[PDB]
Amino acid sequence: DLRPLVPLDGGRFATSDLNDLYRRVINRNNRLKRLLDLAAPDIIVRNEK
Amino acid sequence: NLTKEQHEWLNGWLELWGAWVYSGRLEKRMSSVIAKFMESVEPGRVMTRPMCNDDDGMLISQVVDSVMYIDKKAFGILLSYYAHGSSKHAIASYYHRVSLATCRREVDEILNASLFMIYPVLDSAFKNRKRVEKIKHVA
RNA sequence: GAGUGGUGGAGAGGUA
Repeated sequence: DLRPLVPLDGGRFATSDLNDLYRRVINRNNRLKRLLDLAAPDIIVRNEK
Repeated sequence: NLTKEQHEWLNGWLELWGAWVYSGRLEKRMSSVIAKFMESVEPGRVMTRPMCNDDDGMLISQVVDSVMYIDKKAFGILLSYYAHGSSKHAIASYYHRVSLATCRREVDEILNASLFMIYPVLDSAFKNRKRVEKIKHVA
């Protein structure tokens, strides 16, 4: 509730910046998780790191 | 006692009046954004009760202020019954805790007495009002 | 258990 989500008047949802930043870091953390349990090549896993 | 169609008429009228005067307090349930949009998309058991256009509410508040100045306890129990939604079992226990069956008996007979006092003055206050007519055009 | 959304953010212009 400190990075809140109230939409616009026409139903379109306008967020804060922090939800986008957290979405980016969580998605890339999930992809790094998939590549670590996949045991990817070291160049690929260091690029995702 | 009183006839039952007059009884349900006063039940509906003071229910609407208590629903009107319950939408004015400050310590009230303020919703978030997400609960508001969940309520606007798919409601559950969150429905409300009808109120007035506040002039009818004004005149009935004026008649209960005029006649119910001499009794504090009946005014308090009709407020706490009509605004919050507490049962007579609940307000009987709430008044006995600070017997209980005779307490339930005295709160229902003071409710019956206050309704018997408020009904005919309410009928006269209803019939002696001019309905404001709709808007007209002169040429 | 009883109505309801801009602040958020940008850009432009104005007042003292």
